[PDB]
Amino acid sequence: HINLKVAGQDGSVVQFKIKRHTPLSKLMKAYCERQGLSMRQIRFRFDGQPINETDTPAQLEMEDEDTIDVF
Amino acid sequence: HINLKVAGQDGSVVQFKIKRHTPLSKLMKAYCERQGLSMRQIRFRFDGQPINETDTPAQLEMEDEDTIDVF
Amino acid sequence: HINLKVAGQDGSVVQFKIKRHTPLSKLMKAYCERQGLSMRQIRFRFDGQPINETDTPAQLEMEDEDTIDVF
Amino acid sequence: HINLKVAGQDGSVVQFKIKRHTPLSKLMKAYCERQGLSMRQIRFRFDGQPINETDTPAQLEMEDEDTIDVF
Repeated sequence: HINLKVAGQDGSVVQFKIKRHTPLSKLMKAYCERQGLSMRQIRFRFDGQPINETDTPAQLEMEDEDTIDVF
Repeated sequence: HINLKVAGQDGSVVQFKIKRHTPLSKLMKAYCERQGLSMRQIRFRFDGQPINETDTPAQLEMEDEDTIDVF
Repeated sequence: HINLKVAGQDGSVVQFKIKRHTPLSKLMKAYCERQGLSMRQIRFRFDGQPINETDTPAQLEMEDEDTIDVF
Repeated sequence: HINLKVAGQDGSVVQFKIKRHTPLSKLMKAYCERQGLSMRQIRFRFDGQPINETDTPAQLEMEDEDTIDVF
């Protein structure tokens, strides 16, 4: 796995573990579930790019300890 | 203290601090409390071994930044 | 940003990111929000000192990976 | 004080002065009062984030001549 941080605009940083070729939708759904949030209300970006349902960390060239931003 | 990660099957990683000779039941109860989960519904393992109420990190030979798995 | 840990007496460690000259009240309010807790019920300390509304990490001489204690 | 602009979707830009640790609710109420508008009908955002009653310009990392958006 690689470790990723999910950072909210409030400064919250939540941690996930994901394999490099696993879709990030696994993480996004988990984050929504754990944070009591809805995919209706939030969106995720990496390095300014929206993350789509089938994007994987490897396709987005993410590395251990990288941060995904939530808006 | 040593720092331990508690990893869910959804990829969530939550962090705890615990002293080496303190029972891990301290951590398990805290995790359930913070995650809104019940000891009825989940169980914790380290390196494939179930964690019992009085097991300590030292008895289970845990080290800083080790991961406990939740199922 | 610098990364700060917020540690509860139950051993929970939650992570925040904050800029050095931004008031820590940003973090305290976020922690309360994310943890479902109230500023009525809890207080935050760093190195034994209460944290006030306008105190910044730089004024309190905090560094990356320092811990704020909640009581 | 810092100077802030409040921009409507019609392109109107109205100016306020506020101290960095004063809640922005001071400004929001003033804007509603001066513009003949109601907090029922409008909401304020900064950099895509909703502004809450006790948020201060310092907590939201606002600077002189920044713009708050009204919707």
